[PDB]
Parts: sequence; C-alpha cells; structure tokens
Amino acid sequence: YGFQPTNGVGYQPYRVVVLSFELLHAPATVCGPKKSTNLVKNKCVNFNF
Amino acid sequence: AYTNSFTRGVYYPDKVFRSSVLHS
Repeated sequence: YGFQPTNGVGYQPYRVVVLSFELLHAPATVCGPKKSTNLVKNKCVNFNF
Repeated sequence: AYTNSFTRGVYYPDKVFRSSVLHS
C-alpha cells in the first residue's frame, strides 16, 4: 500500500483488532467483572459457576 | 527392534467427572 494523506476515504489506512474468545476444556479463566457471592443449600437457587 | 503394544496409550480425553458409562 502506498498510503498518502490526500487519499479518499476507503483508501486510507484502517487499524483492525480481532478478538477471538475460545473455550477449550480448562477449569476457568478471564471474564467480565461479576460480583461473586456465598452459597446456600437445598434452597432452590439461580446459580452461575 | 519392534514390539507390540497390547492395550496402551489411553488418556482421559478431558475434564468432566464420570462413572459407569461405556462412553464413546
């Protein structure tokens, strides 16, 4: 590419980043923020592990 | 020399517990 500052859009350079989330078969890893919490027992609950 | 394995080289394909289950 011979990029030059007086190029019409669509010929100016764009920087690209491709994030690819993968899930092999480990025990866990990085994630959003969350908040975490304790844990009850026998109490029909809505859980996320 | 060459030799014959008999039933060798079986590994757990991954985590996840499991019991009596002829899993394929």
